[PDB]
Parts: sequence; C-alpha cells; structure tokens
Amino acid sequence: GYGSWEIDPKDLTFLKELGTGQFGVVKYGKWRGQYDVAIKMIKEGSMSEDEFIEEAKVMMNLSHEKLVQLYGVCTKQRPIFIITEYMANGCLLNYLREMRHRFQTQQLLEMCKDVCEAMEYLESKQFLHRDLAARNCLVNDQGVVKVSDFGLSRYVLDDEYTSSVGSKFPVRWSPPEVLMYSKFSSKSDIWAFGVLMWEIYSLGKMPYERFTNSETAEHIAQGLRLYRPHLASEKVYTIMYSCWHEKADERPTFKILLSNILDVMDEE
Ligand SMILES: *[C@@H]([C@H](C#N)C(=O)N1CCC[C@@H](n2nc(-c3ccc(Oc4ccccc4)cc3)c3c(N)ncnc32)C1)C(C)(C)C
Ligand SMILES: [Cl-]
Ligand SMILES: [Cl-]
Ligand SMILES: [Cl-]
Ligand code: NA
Ligand code: NA
Ligand code: NA
Ligand code: NA
Ligand code: NA
Ligand code: NA
Ligand code: NA
Ligand code: NA
Repeated sequence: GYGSWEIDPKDLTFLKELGTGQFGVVKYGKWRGQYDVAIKMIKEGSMSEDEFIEEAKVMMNLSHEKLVQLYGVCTKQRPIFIITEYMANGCLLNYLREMRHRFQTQQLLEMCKDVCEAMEYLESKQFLHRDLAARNCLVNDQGVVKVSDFGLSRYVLDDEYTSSVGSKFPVRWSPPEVLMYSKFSSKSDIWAFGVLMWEIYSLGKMPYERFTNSETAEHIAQGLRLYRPHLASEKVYTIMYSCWHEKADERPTFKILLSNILDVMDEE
C-alpha cells in the first residue's frame, strides 16, 4: 500500500478479539512490536470503498487530543483495516453503565468537556460526525474520553442505517430536520451532543427508553424533549437543553457550549 497513512499489514499482529459491531470487527494487537493498537476490520461489502478510500485522507489528517488517535490504514488488501491507539477502558456507554465506578458529577462534566473540545475542533474543520453517541466514544486508561468513528456514516451502504426511516438509524440522537428532511449539518451534531450529555448524566440510560424508535421519531417532531437527569443541575440541564432548539439556527456552536461548560466547571 502506497500513501502517507498506509500501514504494512505485515507489521501487525492480532492478539485478542474486542468486539464486532460498529462498521466492523475489532481486534487488539501490536504494531511494529512496540505500540498497542486496535484494528477495525471493515466488514467486506460494508460501504462505498471507492468513496471512503478517496475521501479518507481528510479524516486521517484530523489531529486533536480528544479524537482517538488514528495511526493508519490498510487499503490495498480487503478487508480495509483502520488502526488506532488502544483505548483500555472501551466504549463510553459500557464505561458509564459499570456500577462499580460510582461517578461524581465532577467526572461527568469532565467527560462532557473532553467530547466538546473534540467536537469544537471538528466544527472548525467543517467535518461532521453524523453519529455522535456514547456507544462510539472511547475511554483510555487515564479516564479521558475521546471521539471515535467520526464521519464513517457517510459511506454506509445499508439503507437500514442510512435512511432516517431506516431500522438501524440513530433516531434517538437525531433532530427534527434529520428525521423529517434528512438535513445533516453542524447543528445536527449539536443536537446529538446534547443527547450524549444526557447519556452521561444518566449514567448510560437509553434515551426515550419507554418508546420504540418509530414512536420516538413520532414524538420528537411534536416537541418531546429529554427530561432532566437526577444527577444534572439546572445549569447543566440548561446547557444540554440549548442543543435541542426546534429551529437549527437557534442552537449554539461547540465554541459556545465549551464556554458554558467551562463556566459551570469554575463554579463547581
Ligand atoms: C461497547 C463495548 C464494551 N464494553 C466496546 O467498548 N467496544 C465495542 C467493540 C469495539 C471496541 N473498540 N473499537 C475500537 C476502534 C474504533 C474505531 C476505529 O477506527 C476509526 C477511528 C476514528 C474514526 C474513524 C474510524 C478503530 C478502532 C477500539 C479501540 N481503539 N480501543 C479499544 N476498544 C475499541 C469498543 C458497547 C457494545 C457496550 C456500546
Ligand atoms: Cl470513578
Ligand atoms: Cl448519517
Ligand atoms: Cl444549577
Ligand atoms: Na489487553
Ligand atoms: Na489537542
Ligand atoms: Na472514583
Ligand atoms: Na472524567
Ligand atoms: Na448517522
Ligand atoms: Na441539521
Ligand atoms: Na425535567
Ligand atoms: Na440545580
């Protein structure tokens, strides 16, 4: 494979299985002997590989402390590999649900800052995540949360995941204009981040659990909004709620959100 991001699959070793969900199978292993890596094997026939491989360099050149660090890719062979740093604490959703952790709200707010910093960066690069959620944020050994799987939704082939009315579509993290009119923008990521904050302060509860995905869709349009989690103060709830303005252009930017979050942090 030729390219500044191309990794030699011969430099990879596969040591342990990690899971088989978001866009493909994931393996833990070593890169060049030294570095721990996670290797995501995109399920063969998963998406527009001509399209992904084409507009991959944009994704790969993204660099921020709160984005899971991409080391490279293997695109000559099939399946396509994506190699990242190993995140020892796994997906944020499982991390939140683990009852032995006993979080303080101080830690929850820090998680929200970590992700907001990452999303602020992506916003400044006009790069949409399109599927922000706790299930695809990652946590490292030091408890730092990082954003992952950013932008991959673009190349999904299955209309069950691509179409708003689809079976596997992330309805619960989507705003009205996406569910009705499939309008993805910076403001749809804003909406999703709000639901993520709700996931965090709810310690991993499913949004709108009492409703199915089709019922949730029906209720969002019509003005249903997530209630205030018990662990969320009024100021925290105000922040996440501001992400859910019906009119997209009335929602804040990630710069503003980060500023709000830092003010609350300074108030303890
Ligand atoms: C999550 C469970 C639990 N418990 C869980 O933590 N994981 C599900 C199985 C995969 C695990 N995993 N995936 C990666 C990973 C992700 C994405 C890429 O490639 C990218 C990165 C950025 C942008 C686009 C594409 C590579 C690798 C992991 C890493 N790096 N470390 C550790 N585990 C990783 C996560 C529920 C099923 C409970 C939600
Ligand atoms: Cl803890
Ligand atoms: Cl999408
Ligand atoms: Cl308050
Ligand atoms: Na391990
Ligand atoms: Na950084
Ligand atoms: Na603790
Ligand atoms: Na934290
Ligand atoms: Na999506
Ligand atoms: Na939008
Ligand atoms: Na409420
Ligand atoms: Na309060």
